[PDB]
Amino acid sequence: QQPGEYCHGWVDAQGNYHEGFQCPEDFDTQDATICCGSCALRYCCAAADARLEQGGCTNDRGE
Repeated sequence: QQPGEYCHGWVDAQGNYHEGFQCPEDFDTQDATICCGSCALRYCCAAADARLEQGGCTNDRGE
């Protein structure tokens, strides 16, 4: 069973840092294995069409 994605920590458009987290989070549904959303608002979800390609985000420490 493949592990869920990780939402890396980021800073939002209001300048606030959000810590990263492994998907699904403890009180997420078990199918919420994808880091979804936008670079400024990342969250675990189950829908491939909502996946965030985090490698392209600029507002995190990642390559």
